[PDB]
Amino acid sequence: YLDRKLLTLEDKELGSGNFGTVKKGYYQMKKVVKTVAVKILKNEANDPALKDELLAEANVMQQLDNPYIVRMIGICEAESWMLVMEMAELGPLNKYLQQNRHVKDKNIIELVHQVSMGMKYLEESNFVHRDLAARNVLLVTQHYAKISDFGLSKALRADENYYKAPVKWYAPECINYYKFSSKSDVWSFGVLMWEAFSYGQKPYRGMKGSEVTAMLEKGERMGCPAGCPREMYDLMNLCWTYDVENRPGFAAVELRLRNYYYDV
Amino acid sequence: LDRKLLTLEDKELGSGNFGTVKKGYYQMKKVVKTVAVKILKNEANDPALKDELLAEANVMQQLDNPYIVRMIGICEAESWMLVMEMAELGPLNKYLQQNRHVKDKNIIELVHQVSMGMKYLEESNFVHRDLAARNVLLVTQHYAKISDFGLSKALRADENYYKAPVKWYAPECINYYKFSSKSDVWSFGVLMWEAFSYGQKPYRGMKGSEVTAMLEKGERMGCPAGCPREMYDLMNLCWTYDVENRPGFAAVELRLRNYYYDV
Ligand SMILES: Cc1nn(-c2ccnc(Nc3ccc4c(c3)c(C(=O)C3CC3)cn4C)n2)cc1CN1C[C@H](O)CO1
Ligand SMILES: Cc1nn(-c2ccnc(Nc3ccc4c(c3)c(C(=O)C3CC3)cn4C)n2)cc1CN1C[C@H](O)CO1
Repeated sequence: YLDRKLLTLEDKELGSGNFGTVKKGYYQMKKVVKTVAVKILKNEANDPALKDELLAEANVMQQLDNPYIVRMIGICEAESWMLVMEMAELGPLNKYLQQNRHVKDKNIIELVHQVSMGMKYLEESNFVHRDLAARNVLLVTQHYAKISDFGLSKALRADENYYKAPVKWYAPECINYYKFSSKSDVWSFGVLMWEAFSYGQKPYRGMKGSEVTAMLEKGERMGCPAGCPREMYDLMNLCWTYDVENRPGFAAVELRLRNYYYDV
Repeated sequence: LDRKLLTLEDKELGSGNFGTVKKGYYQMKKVVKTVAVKILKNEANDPALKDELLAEANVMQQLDNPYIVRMIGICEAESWMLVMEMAELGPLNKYLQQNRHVKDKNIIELVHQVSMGMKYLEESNFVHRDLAARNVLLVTQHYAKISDFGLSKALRADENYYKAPVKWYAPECINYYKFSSKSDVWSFGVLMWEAFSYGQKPYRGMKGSEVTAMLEKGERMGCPAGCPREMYDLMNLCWTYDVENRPGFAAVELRLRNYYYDV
């Protein structure tokens, strides 16, 4: 638990969500101060669902150590509950690409490849993310991506490869059977890839959840983004494999991205 | 079709005498559509395989029914390819082999859908000539479709049979090379037997000549374990020796609909 006295928050929020606010801050550490991004729960965290989510979020991040995952500094209880993370200065991947249409496809391949390495680590750690979307990828630089937002994440039971409980990111077995696996994160990764090469457009634009579900059950898939490398669109369709057992894991996905970046 | 708009997955879904079946993705008007692609072996050097694929496609282009696999098109590239709408779960026999939990009511539903596809083919005056469980494809566990029209024939206006897989063939096919919708009904009975046997092969361990003599003696395959009695009775009606006395698919479809409604 962090000392609210060692934390300075900037008044102007970086943004907001259903949960409350994200603020920039500075946290005094040993000798230097470190720039932090602070997730702050709305209305003094009166909502127990928000309090539960933040505590589970922190519990998961405390266990993870990987260069492509956002590091948690700690949690602070004062005026509201706050989650203190190492600042990734450029912010969410989708908003950044929306405002930077000049980013090259080779650049995008690099960033989604780093996501796949973060997710390979999570997969080998037997955690499922369950909210893998472009909005939950944070940019340290234009060439350094990190995964954040573990509010929905779960550590898997040692005897099963799925957890049994954002529909546009969810695989069929999540919608049909409430079963979340690393393979279901791979499906979401495909949508995240589609968002990245669409410079941050929303997937399945203008469709209701039930309409997305029927489209996928018919065997249809989102089309290829303008200017998207063909091999990357082929990889998205492999991520959108209907059958869980046939869909690739993150080991295979990471290797495919590594090989294709080498080719570019 | 434009080979540039088709992506094929390396790992085949399976193979046969003709070559391979691969999963693919075809760019449509706006979305991409998941396809199953029949690919001829050895750059389609075999003329019999090339002729079978073009006949297959000529038949499929004419058919429009929810219980028949839809053809997207043909692609002439590294080999000749037949591009179809993907039926995700694959052939009926292999599925039931790996899913013994499937319930009899469920199997009744699946063979009834085949009988509706075949009633459409019958009223269309096409003979399938290869109606077996392996040629039924599952879209879901509750939605079956007929495929594999490589042997199918459009009937002449003046006759109800074509004159040219023995274990699926009616006596008049073996004895007289005569193929009618009634001979498809005989095959459907074998297909029903396969389905309620969870994908076991019919006449296990017998040569074709031995199958033929068995049927000419009036013997038939026995009832599969746990098969509903009315369904085994319907199989025996499908195996009516006399082609004129054997039911058509109108009557067969009706029997299956009325028996399904009884549960
Ligand atoms: C759990 C979490 N960690 N985390 C984070 C971690 C490390 N560094 C940064 N840096 C940073 C820099 C500039 C930023 C933003 C963030 C930002 C927002 O976050 C807006 C969306 C609320 C808007 N701008 C301009 N952020 C943000 C969240 C929560 N969010 C993420 C999802 O998009 C929705 O809830
Ligand atoms: C003409 C034709 N159409 N067609 C088709 C059409 C639409 N959708 C699908 N989906 C699908 C999904 C999973 C599948 C398979 C197929 C599969 C095979 O086909 C194996 C048998 C070769 C193995 N797996 C796992 N297939 C398949 C064939 C040819 N075959 C069928 C007969 O069994 C013998 O030749």
